[PDB]
Amino acid sequence: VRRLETIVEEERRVVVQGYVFDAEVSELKSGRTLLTMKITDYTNSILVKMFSRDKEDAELMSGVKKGMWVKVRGSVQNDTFVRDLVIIANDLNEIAANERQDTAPEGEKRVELHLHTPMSQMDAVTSVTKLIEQAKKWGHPAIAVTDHAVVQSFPEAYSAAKKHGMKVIYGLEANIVDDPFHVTLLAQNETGLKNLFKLVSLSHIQYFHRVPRIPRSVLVKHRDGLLVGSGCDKGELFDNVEDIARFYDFLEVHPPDVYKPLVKDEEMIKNIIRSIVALGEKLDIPVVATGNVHYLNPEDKIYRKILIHSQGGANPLNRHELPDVYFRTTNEMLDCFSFLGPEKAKEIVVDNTQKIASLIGDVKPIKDELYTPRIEGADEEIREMSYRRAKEIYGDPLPKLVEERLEKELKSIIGHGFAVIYLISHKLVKKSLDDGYLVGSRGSVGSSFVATMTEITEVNPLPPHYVCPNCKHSEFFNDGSVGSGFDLPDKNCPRCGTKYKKDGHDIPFETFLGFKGDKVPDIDLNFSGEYQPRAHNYTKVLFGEDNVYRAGTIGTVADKTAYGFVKAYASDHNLELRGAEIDRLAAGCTGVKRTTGQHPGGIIVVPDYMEIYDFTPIQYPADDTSSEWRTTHFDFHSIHDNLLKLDILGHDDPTVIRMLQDLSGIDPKTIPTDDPDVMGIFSSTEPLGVTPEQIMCNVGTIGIPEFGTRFVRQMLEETRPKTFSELVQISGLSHGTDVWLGNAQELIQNGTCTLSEVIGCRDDIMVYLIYRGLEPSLAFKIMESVRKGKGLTPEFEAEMRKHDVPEWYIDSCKKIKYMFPKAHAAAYVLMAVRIAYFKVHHPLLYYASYFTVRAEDFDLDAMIKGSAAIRKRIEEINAKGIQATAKEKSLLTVLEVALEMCERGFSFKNIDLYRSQATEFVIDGNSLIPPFNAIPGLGTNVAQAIVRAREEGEFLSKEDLQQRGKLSKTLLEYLESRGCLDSLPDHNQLSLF
DNA sequence: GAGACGGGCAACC
DNA sequence: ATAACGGTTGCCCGTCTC
Ligand SMILES: Nc1nc2c(ncn2[C@H]2C[C@H](O)[C@@H](COP(=O)(O)OP(=O)(O)OP(=O)(O)O)O2)c(=O)[nH]1
Ligand SMILES: [Mn+2]
Ligand SMILES: [Mn+2]
Ligand SMILES: [Mn+2]
Ligand SMILES: [Zn+2]
Repeated sequence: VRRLETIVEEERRVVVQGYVFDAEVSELKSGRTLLTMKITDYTNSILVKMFSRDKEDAELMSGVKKGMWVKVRGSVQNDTFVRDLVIIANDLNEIAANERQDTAPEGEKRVELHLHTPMSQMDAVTSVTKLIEQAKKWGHPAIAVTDHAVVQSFPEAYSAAKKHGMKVIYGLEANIVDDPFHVTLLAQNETGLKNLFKLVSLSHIQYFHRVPRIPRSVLVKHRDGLLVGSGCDKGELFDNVEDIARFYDFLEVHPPDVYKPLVKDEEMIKNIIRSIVALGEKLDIPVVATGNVHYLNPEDKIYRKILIHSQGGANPLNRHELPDVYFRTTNEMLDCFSFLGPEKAKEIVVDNTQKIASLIGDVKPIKDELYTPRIEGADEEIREMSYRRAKEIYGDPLPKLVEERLEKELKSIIGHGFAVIYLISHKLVKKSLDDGYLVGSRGSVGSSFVATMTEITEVNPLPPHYVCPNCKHSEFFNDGSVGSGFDLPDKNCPRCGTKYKKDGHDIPFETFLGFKGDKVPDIDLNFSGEYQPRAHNYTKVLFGEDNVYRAGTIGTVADKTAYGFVKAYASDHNLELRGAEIDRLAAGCTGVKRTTGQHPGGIIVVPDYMEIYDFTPIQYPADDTSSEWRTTHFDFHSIHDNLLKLDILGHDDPTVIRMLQDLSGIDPKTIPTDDPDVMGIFSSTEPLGVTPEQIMCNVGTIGIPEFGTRFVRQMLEETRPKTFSELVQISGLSHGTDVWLGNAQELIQNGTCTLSEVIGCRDDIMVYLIYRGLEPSLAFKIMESVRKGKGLTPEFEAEMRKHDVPEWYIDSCKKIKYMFPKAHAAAYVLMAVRIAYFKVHHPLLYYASYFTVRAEDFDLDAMIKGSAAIRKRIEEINAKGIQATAKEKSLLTVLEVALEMCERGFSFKNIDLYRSQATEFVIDGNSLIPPFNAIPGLGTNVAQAIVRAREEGEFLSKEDLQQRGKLSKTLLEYLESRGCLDSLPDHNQLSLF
């Protein structure tokens, strides 16, 4: 039975063992089945192949799963396609994992009080879940989490705690300075927990030096509910007579192996530990044998070695070798300390360890309920705001329909505590417009007519209808025959004679708040990217400085980074590893925390009767002490259910269409949603006056948000939508894995249902299930499950069958990995059609706005040369297929629209010293003049400088241009070589003040 | 050795 | 071409320059 690291050449016959971390099965022309596994025994890894000799073995083959352990007998061969050695197995048997066992008697078990999770930045490696589970298996009555300077594992620890019925001790290894050493803080109770959240806050904010730290006095102020331990060899006392020590509730000692970095010798460690045993007995302080865990098993050590190594000589823990700091069993812990004799061993490994655990109560680090803000007037204001606005549109008294929608909507929004955020959202939007920036609608608030009446969304969710902007007469349609009011033919009010308005997308309110009202949604707004910061800052003014926080993110190592680390470590160490072994080393590094950052726009709101520390510590993103905002230490996900979020997001749509308006004078609200020439671009190139061959595309949506994509254009080719609601159906199925491909598309092509019967937004699932007779709350629960790609539970299936839901519909729900709410789809389409209006009727305005706002990757020389030059660049990139770099893909996207622009008759001029702007493509006759910042290397800063300079006074020489325009040599040549500078002398033979 | 700039990556909607 | 979810903010780190 051979260890994998000893498999080095081709060989007729080996027996080998390992954890299978990947396994796929496939059929061969012959009818034979092939099993392809990757296994590791943790000394190395290897790919295993097996060829079935009968259908019995073939299906057994399908039973081999990730997580099994397997013994394989077979031959070692060079596989020339996979480019590695590989086992061809003739024999396979599942075996027990037979893992490290904890052999001490029940109730006589150890407790781990000093332990690191992957949240100890780049420093520990085994998830807190695995660790907690291992503890349960071993029978430990408790386990502590004590990450460096942070508590970012608390949320996962709690979950695992509840799942596994394990008692977790919520801790912190902190940096203390005297007014820089390690102490262990264990929280006994909620007072202690809150103090931890406070400490981690102050250490990251008021007291961050090069590292978060806590002055000892600040610790004392916040000590209540904490037990304090002396911790590592980087601890205060280990680093040396007695007063220092009496400061602690328990005294830490690590297995001698842990201290092996060396002090003078190995005998000194053994004595020092004794000097600490002596100290603790003398002072009646419990002495505890803690392990300083950084990973589960002894061999998991390599993953840590790889991470740390990635940080260069800029770490100085690469100086010496790394200690064995895996999770030690109670019996093996006794062994490490046998040298103190059997009574002390048992005292400090178990009795005291258990005793400390027993001084710890049952703490819940994350709350169960939602805390909702209060601001006087809010409930009442939202009520009057919406009844008044509705009445002025729909008349007094209101139509029954409208009236019932308000009554039902308001009692829910108010009762579940959402009126405040509706109102704040209204104010955010209103300030943005006053400030000159329109706002794009988004997300599920559009399901709410109250949201519509409060101008928090442009989406009107009522059934399709006509309303008169004059006399205000209505006509609604519930036949369900009409998809959205936007599809209606223009029509005049059969009363006052005046031209009808059309609206209503028939969206159920419950997509937003559900039925119990026990879901916690947010409100999503698309502010322009230019403006987003300002909307953020306005919430400080509205709620008060200390009642909002930007959601913080935790940046972990994912696949691409892990592979990078592993390869570089291989390279540096002169290892040639098999593919399979690179994979598994990579997989061992993922999940480890690397940085912190900022949620892309969510502001978390603290009710005035609570405080942030009831929920999470706070800090600076990436520890930037100059940052304008403080972030939550926990991410939004961890506290999703406790506090409302305002998704104040950034987006190009609002900026693009704002510029389209500032350039044309046209009010985008007056743009028609059934202009045949505009809607034609969603299925043809006719409206654009160009040939498909001319622009390398069969439909007219190049550059249109969402619809200009290659995947989506193809969908459009085969679905040919003309209608607003048909476009809405496409929006829905063009977003999310397994919605269209291998699902809806197959269903239409099969004949099993029509394009309009396929599941195209999460709302349709709910509405259909209600129709089919299921209980609305359950129909809602099922909708929410599938749109998060959680599939269906056995109960859901049973309820569905019981009510005659066809087997294809059930199966289609199980596939969907993600899905829009209709209100998002309608918002986005509305925006897409407005822009389209410009693409058709004001082409050059459309392109100026495109290249100014959306584009960041250019081939200017190609673009200037024109059609043929662009086409050639495009073909160069097409040739690389899916092996194109993101950057090539970003480029391709913009070139596609450039070529279209040229074909439509327009063109690009060279950079122009006196007409080029800083960041905006300007219109000149039938051309765009590119801005300075389009030049590779020339960022926004210089661009603006060049413009500022020339406004101060013309350039008098290439040299004058160079100095006052702050241009590097390289960029000066860029302009030079293109003839931009020909009209100027190199330098001036005179200069005056 | 400080600061602009862009690529590559991760988180999130 | 194949298969294909689209679009946004933000952080780190290497490169090039003055
Ligand atoms: N294309 C795409 N769009 C997304 C994705 N996730 C979210 N969005 C867009 C569509 C969503 O309606 C909106 C996301 O906002 P949220 O995360 O707040 O979800 P939503 O509002 O749909 O549900 P909620 O009522 O808040 O639970 O932004 C995604 O994975 N792909
Ligand atoms: Mn330490
Ligand atoms: Mn430690
Ligand atoms: Mn939302
Ligand atoms: Zn009328």
